[PDB]
Amino acid sequence: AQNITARIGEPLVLKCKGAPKKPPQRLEWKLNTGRTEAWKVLSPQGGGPWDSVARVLPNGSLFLPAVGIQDEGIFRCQAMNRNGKETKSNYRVRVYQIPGKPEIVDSASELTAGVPNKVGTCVSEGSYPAGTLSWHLDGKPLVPNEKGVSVKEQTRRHPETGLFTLQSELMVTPARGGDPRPTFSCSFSPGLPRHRALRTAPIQPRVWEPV
Amino acid sequence: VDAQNITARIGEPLVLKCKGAPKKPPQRLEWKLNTGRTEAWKVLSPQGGGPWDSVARVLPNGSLFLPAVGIQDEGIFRCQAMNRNGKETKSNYRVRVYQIPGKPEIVDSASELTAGVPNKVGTCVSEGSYPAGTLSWHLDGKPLVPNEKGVSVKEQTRRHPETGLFTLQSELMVTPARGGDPRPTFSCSFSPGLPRHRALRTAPIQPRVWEPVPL
DNA sequence: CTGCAACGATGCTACGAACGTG
DNA sequence: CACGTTCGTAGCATCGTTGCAG
Repeated sequence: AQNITARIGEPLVLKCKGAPKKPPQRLEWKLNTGRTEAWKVLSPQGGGPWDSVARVLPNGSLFLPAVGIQDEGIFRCQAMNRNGKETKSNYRVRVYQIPGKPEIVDSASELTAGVPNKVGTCVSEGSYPAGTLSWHLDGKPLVPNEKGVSVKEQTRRHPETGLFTLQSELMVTPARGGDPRPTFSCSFSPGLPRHRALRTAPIQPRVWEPV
Repeated sequence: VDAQNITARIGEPLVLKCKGAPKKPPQRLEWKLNTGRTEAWKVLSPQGGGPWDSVARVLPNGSLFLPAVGIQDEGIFRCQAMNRNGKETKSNYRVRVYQIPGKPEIVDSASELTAGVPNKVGTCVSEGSYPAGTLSWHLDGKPLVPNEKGVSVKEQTRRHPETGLFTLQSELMVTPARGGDPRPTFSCSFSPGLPRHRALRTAPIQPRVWEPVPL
């Protein structure tokens, strides 16, 4: 199966392989997507609510005016050149939606060495698939469980759209003697490596001194 | 024109981009196109709703969509969208199309022809070509130019009134120079307007050149 | 059995959109 | 607010493969 990808809201056109470009042709589009109760077979004329979702073109190609999470699925076209010539096209469909730029909330202006502080919560909105969130300090990324470094993360799918919202709250115990003017950022690393990662603006709180 | 050029094969779907438009509805944009089907200027909307919904329908993402092209679809296509706000963007498209005829055929081809005089060598025929395109003769693989040394071509173009397509015929006759190649090779080559594609050649003919009985 | 042709697949380049900077 | 740079996306071209005919 040939792997495929496109942006939600975008049109989609699947080429039927080995099939007459002009009608009438003998061919079958059978697919299973989030819009299907089972394998669904759409005909040359097609019919039903499916004409508003995915339709067969006079040239034998299947088409979707707007693709959505609901459409991730399997698409197979078994077609008849003339008779009995037969070739079968096979596609595997992943989709995606680029979320709004990441934001740190509840970020710290000041913080104190030797113990934990709330650095902030990096928050992404409107992503599919969900993807990952990471943090970095002055150019380099950070890992939990190492030298008092932890994370409280979560993911939530907006009911209407089906997209995702990821929260990541950063917390660290600053070494005493370190960088008093440190810069932190968060980055959204998408599930499908379609685009490069997106990074929040930095935060440069001031490390202060206990007694 | 500010119009960019687009060229498509007949029968295939085309999709035109609306520059700087909302990717999801609701969107404000309206297409304008004067072509074969449009009486003058047809304006199309994201809602569509006319008889054009089975022909030209604006997609949810703003682009213009044609299920399969046809000759009548040749013309200019423009869009006006508003990037909110109030940013506003344009598109100018010239769209032409084409069809490719079957491999040209030869007919009425001389069994053998004789020198020192004109001869009916035959006729090339190409059907289903668009735009019209042309038929060029080649002797041995080298061009044959009319008006020059007994070389003549009786030519026509017949447009199928229904398919709006072209049936082509080119009849070549030649006066061979006495004492020429006794087994010369003719071919015929159809060519279209742009490098929209390559050239199609007819299976050659290798007639026998017989000399005139002495007087 | 061999050659030629057509179709499909991949790679490349150019055009447009976005993002950041001054 | 504008200009300029970069990423992303889309189209054209190239090459290889498979099919078909001689």
